[PDB]
Amino acid sequence: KFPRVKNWEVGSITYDTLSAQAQQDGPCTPRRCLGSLVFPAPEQLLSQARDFINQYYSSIKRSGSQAHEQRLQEVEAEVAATGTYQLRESELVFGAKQAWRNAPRCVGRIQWGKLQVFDARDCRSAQEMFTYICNHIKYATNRGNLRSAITVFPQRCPGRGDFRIWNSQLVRYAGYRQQDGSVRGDPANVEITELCIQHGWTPGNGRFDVLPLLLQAPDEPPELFLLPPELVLEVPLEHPTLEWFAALGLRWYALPAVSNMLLEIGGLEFPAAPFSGWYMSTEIGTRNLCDPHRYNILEDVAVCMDLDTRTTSSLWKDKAAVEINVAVLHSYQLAKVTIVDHHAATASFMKHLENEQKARGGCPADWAWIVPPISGSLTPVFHQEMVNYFLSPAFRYQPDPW
Amino acid sequence: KFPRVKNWEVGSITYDTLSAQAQQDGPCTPRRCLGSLVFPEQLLSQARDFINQYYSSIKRSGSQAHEQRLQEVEAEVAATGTYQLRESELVFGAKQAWRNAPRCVGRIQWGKLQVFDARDCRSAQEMFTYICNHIKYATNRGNLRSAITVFPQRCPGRGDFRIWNSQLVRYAGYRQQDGSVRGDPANVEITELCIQHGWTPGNGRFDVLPLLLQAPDEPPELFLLPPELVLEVPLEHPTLEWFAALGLRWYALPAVSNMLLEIGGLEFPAAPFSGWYMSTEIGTRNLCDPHRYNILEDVAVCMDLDTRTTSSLWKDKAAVEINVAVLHSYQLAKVTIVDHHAATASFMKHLENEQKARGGCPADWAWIVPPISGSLTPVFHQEMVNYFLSPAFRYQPDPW
Ligand code: HEM
Ligand code: HEM
Ligand SMILES: Cc1cc(N)nc(COc2cc(CCN3CC(F)C3)cc(F)c2F)c1
Ligand SMILES: Cc1cc(N)nc(COc2cc(CCN3CC(F)C3)cc(F)c2F)c1
Ligand SMILES: C[C@H](O)[C@H](O)[C@H]1CNc2nc(N)[nH]c(=O)c2N1
Ligand SMILES: C[C@H](O)[C@H](O)[C@H]1CNc2nc(N)[nH]c(=O)c2N1
Ligand SMILES: [Ca+2]
Ligand SMILES: [Cl-]
Ligand SMILES: [Cl-]
Ligand SMILES: [Gd]
Ligand SMILES: [Gd]
Ligand SMILES: [Zn+2]
Repeated sequence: KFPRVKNWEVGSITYDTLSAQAQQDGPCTPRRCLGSLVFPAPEQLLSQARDFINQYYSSIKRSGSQAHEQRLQEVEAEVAATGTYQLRESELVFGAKQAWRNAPRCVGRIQWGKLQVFDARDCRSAQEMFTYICNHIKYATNRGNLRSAITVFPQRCPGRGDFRIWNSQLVRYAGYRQQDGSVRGDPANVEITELCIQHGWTPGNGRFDVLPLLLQAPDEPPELFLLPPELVLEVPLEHPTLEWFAALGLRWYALPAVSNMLLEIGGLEFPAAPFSGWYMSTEIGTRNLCDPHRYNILEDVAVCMDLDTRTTSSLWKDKAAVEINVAVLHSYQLAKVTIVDHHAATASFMKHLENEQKARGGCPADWAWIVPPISGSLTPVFHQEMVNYFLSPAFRYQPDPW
Repeated sequence: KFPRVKNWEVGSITYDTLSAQAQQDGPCTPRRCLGSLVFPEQLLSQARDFINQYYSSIKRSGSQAHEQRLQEVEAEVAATGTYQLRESELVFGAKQAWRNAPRCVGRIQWGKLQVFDARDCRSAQEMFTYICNHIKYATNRGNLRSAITVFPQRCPGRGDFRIWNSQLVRYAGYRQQDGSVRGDPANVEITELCIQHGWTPGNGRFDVLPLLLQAPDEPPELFLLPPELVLEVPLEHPTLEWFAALGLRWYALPAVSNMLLEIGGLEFPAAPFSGWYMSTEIGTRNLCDPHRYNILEDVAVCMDLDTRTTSSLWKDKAAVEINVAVLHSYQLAKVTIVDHHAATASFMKHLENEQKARGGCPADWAWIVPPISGSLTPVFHQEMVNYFLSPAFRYQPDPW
């Protein structure tokens, strides 16, 4: 039998048949589980390519057609003579959508079919590259009505270096390593901040300075491009009832755009392929503003709320953190920037799981990452047993280029 | 072979060298991770291994008292088919089985645990007497103390001592003719058993169930608990005066009565254990889970929150005040209670000690991180390795 999974809220029990098709292997063994750890050539090429082509031809219900036979023989031959192959434009669209769908740690996959694929595979420099990214940012932001998107730059090929985006996200706030060891700004970004300065960017001093982009064309040092201020939509944070909250001077950007993962499709690998959607409020509120190693505003909010911060059995931390999440959602709703709260996010996810069971008989999900970072057992995915495993196509972490 | 484990808030790295000695096999493979799932003569070799453990524990291994005990158990099994634990070994295996429990966040307490030897027990009324001493001793007027009572081990050819109740204190769950349930829905199966085995049903949301105790090769027997023995806490809020009127209450003693204990290849199908509650077990899981008392929307109504839009975070605002009411009510009543913040920071200190005592600590992240305010507690940011050491507590098939 396959793994029996159970919902503890309804009582229902499914079986994950899909997990059996897992090709690449993960970090657990029968002797110890490592599911909480953040970071765990022609014939392999041909078998990876073959499986993808079959997936494409399954999707459009043309399995076994003449075109399916022919595209396999086609791909077999280009690999035999070039050692590589090229994806058709429609295969590349299907692949990116499958990579999102396959991402165990994404709670937003109900959207996986509504994804706008920008082909940039004939990009030829860091300048053309920056251009493709401003077009992405412009399209996905859409003056606050967010639309998911991905720009696919050229594939890894033997002989040439990769395109790389050095920033982890397109929009990120500077993190200034202050002289006494602290940080003014986002501490997650002190490394990329240091690298930007060294490469010629003149920094500022705010807690919310937008970083410039370091873009790396093949075999070439990274280049510095500044984003146009009017392309970076930002939301000033205020509270529906706590009027002093606005004086804190808090801002966050509209667009979450992950720029440093690698997209892998039918064995081909795309080092640079920024994708974006919209935020879940708890990523801004709890994670980005309350993590102790992030902006870490939680105690200061609480004191202004006049909460007894001297004993945890008042649950001041939880009262303050709830209020920072109210402010985030209310400020996005105000500025008319798309955003979703962790209750709708996770209940749409439960709608994704049920479809995936019908569609594929399984859905790779990382429980520790799908459960939101506040109010876990309040949401429905808490009581949902989940099976984690690796499908291709896929987004993958990759080394920092430097 | 030595799993690197990181703390992301701090940036500290340690390696778990203890996972190499993992006795049994978990549910996971290189192909698929199943951590999230809730339920995932060679006797001589388990018993040999536990004894080296024990004598190493007390700084006198391979020595004189070691080899005596070895050829002791050997002859015991060769003459019987099982063997008998020394009292001190029983005490030590009791604490180890708690200390090895990967899902327990309270393991900072594993040193202080009162073991009650009841392996000289026969008859359900004898069971019932051992049990009420436990309850009395562990309640201790509200200053809770940790304890386990060990009933006679499994042995070949013979029946078994089973407590049919999942916990020693459990509220009744009456399936209604409208479909739903009055009381604790978790307990619909045990409550029907109590009626089927003689008990006269109450009809309240907090009717304490009787005890169905089973002695080898006889049916189980009803055993009602003296009401002065089951310390309960009426729930009220420090500032919301209506809250008291909701009539909520919970019990003082978390006491688990359905797990099996395993020591040196020996298995004890009855061995109940008890400590004190973490607040989020009461406030968030038992009162707020959709399939338990499910009180969130009622508390929210009373606070005049907006319940037709998820983004007002009414579920969160309600849950917090419910948890605040739990903490206030236990403190007011001088019953031991611990909040998830204090608990989780103590569990860090347990991880950090155990890193020096044994070089690691089996921990199940999904069950260590509390069900409210996850990322606000420091265990959220701690990578964890889950494996199975022995001795241990285990789940076991229901007796019927
Ligand atoms: C449209 C709305 C979307 C929402 C609400 C959403 C939500 C989320 C959240 C909350 C996470 C966990 C993030 C963290 O805490 O680090 C995540 C992870 C992830 N998302 Fe989504 N996402 C969306 C769109 C997308 C798109 C469009 C893609 C790719 C085309 C994508 C791919 C991924 C991947 C690969 C991860 C895993 C990264 C990691 O392990 O940190 N997501 N998503
Ligand atoms: C004294 C303070 C204690 C605290 C604060 C505490 C807290 C907790 C919590 C919150 C859990 C997770 C709830 C769950 O399992 O769903 C748990 C599980 C557990 N604890 Fe503790 N506990 C304490 C004492 C004990 C004692 C005295 C023992 C045994 C002698 C023990 C052994 C276990 C076991 C075996 C489990 C879960 C088994 C499983 O689900 O696989 N704990 N505890
Ligand atoms: C498209 C999209 C929409 C949305 N709402 N959120 C995301 C965040 O995804 C990622 C988020 C992070 C940040 C790392 N994490 C640890 C910290 F706590 C956040 C890395 C990464 F590699 C991701 F992919 C993406
Ligand atoms: C001694 C002690 C103290 C304390 N504070 N909590 C406990 C929890 O005991 C257990 C509780 C449960 C219940 C299952 N889960 C669903 C609900 F969410 C808890 C299972 C289990 F296997 C346990 F072991 C024990
Ligand atoms: C150590 C731990 O696994 C790590 O902090 C994880 C836990 N789960 C998470 N889940 C999400 N969605 N995002 C995260 O950053 C994390 N962090
Ligand atoms: C499906 C999932 O494994 C299940 O809800 C788990 C999650 N974490 C938990 N954590 C604790 N402490 N108790 C639980 O019952 C659970 N349940
Ligand atoms: Ca061609
Ligand atoms: Cl982010
Ligand atoms: Cl409980
Ligand atoms: Gd106000
Ligand atoms: Gd009122
Ligand atoms: Zn695992």
